[PDB]
Amino acid sequence: AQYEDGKQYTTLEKPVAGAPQVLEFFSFFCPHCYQFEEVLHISDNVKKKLPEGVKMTKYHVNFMGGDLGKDLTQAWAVAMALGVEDKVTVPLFEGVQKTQTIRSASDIRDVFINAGIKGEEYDAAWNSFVVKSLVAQQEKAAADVQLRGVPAMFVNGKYQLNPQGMDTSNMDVFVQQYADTVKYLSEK
Repeated sequence: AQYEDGKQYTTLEKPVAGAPQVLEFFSFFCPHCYQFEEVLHISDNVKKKLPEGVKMTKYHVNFMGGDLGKDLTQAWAVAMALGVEDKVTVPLFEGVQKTQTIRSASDIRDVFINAGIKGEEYDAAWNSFVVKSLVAQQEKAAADVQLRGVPAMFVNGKYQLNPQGMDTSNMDVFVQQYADTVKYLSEK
């Protein structure tokens, strides 16, 4: 057919109950993730094509970058709790991968400050139980799908995007194939 299991997507032999409708995993250490976000704008083009009523979720992962990797998962929980994802995503990606000026939890914090989040507000969030549970949620979602690489996207805890079964000659075409595939899977 046009969309084939094993080609543009795979099916989880072990489906995950109660999963978010569209769930994306990434790491700020992840070079393809930088491309996805900063160059391809995958998350955004997927949104543009999703049906009525389907929300997207994006989680950070621990398994890249060691200690700073875990700090970034906690900062992303802070970003989600404060709703400032669209203000820190670019400076966090460039800080880790472009300028390489993020080397510590303090440097991560600087990005939020520079983005206009008050220190007292950032510190309160960082240390909060609501952020701890949001860290736990990110960790659980990754564990539920046995996640060992990013970027990754899952639809309804049943399907996993398979971008390798796509052409990259033209960047624009790949992004839309990716987005169209997510829409197809959502409507399944």
